[PDB]
Amino acid sequence: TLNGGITDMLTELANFEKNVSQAIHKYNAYRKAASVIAKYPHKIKSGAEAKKLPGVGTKIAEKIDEFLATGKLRKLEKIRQDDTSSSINFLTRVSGIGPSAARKFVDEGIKTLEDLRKNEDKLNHHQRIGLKYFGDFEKRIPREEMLQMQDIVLNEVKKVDSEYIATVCGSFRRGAESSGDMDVLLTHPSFTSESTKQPKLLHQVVEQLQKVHFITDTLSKGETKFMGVCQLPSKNDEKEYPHRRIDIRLIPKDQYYCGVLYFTGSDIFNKNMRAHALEKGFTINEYTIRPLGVTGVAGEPLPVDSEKDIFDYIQWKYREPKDRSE
DNA sequence: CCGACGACGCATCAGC
DNA sequence: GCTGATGCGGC
DNA sequence: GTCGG
Ligand SMILES: [Cl-]
Ligand SMILES: [Cl-]
Ligand SMILES: [Cl-]
Ligand SMILES: [Mg+2]
Ligand SMILES: [Mg+2]
Ligand code: NA
Ligand code: NA
Ligand code: NA
Repeated sequence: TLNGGITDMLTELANFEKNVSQAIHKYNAYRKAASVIAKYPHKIKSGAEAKKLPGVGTKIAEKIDEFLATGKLRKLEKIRQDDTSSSINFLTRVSGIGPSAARKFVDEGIKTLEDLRKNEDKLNHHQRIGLKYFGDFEKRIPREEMLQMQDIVLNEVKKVDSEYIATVCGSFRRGAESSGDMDVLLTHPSFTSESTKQPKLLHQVVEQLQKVHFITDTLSKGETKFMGVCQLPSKNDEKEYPHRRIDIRLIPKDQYYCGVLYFTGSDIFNKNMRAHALEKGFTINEYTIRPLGVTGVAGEPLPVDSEKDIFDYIQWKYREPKDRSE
């Protein structure tokens, strides 16, 4: 955290642009600059030094100079004092409330946590669950609890069908000492890119986890993606664990490596790697890597038998998951 | 200067 | 009911 | 907001 003041300032600017300005490219620009600075191994002494990094331009260089001279950014100081901006930013912290819903609520006079509770009827299902667990979802998950959660999910999946394979991805797979949520990649031999030989493959797993009272709520659920809420069991007389967000993604079994690359992230790492793929003439999603033709149209999927195969196609040296936390 | 900026699943809505 | 656009979320 | 061409 050599440059934690700068990266915090850039992250706050990113959030302002996404949530208030609804300027998604500015949001991504600030996040990229924050990420490149976060891994820079020197204490930054000037904006000129920072501008040498890719994704830091003139405007962020000037802001870094102001921050270094004064410890503050007047632009952020004024945003912080604006009631409407501060309220919009706050409401987007609820899962299911984005920039559009947050501005609409603020325009209707709903701008605090009590305001939301009072106006529960104006919320959709996802937003209602996000409000119910607002406090819990703000908490990080210690890796020791992530290991307990992994044990439950893998064993309950095994009880449904021994041929499922469940892999915990996200920051957990990158080795993080704490996680914001639990990301589970799921495969089953009956679901490939060639055919689906069993229905309800994801449903059966979700239902088993609900039956043992691990999954407590559902935010959204389809044939291949579940987004919901779970909770570790606690012992007699012990305070309950916080409720936690859980995502489960069923991926065709023959596309596991593209899937686990996607679901390991980080999100900024994925954006950087997919952008590099484009520059190299490929496109990467969670299923395939495909070459681009002269017209720019994606061709047929290329053979992939490891995460490293994907790095090799785009001429990147392999990066272990722990070195992908951008 | 200017186009491009990763890719996509699920919920919700408009329009038919 | 469907299709397509949009919001929000995931990494 | 940044950048490659
Ligand atoms: Cl500040
Ligand atoms: Cl694959
Ligand atoms: Cl595909
Ligand atoms: Mg996660
Ligand atoms: Mg995340
Ligand atoms: Na730069
Ligand atoms: Na939100
Ligand atoms: Na997640």
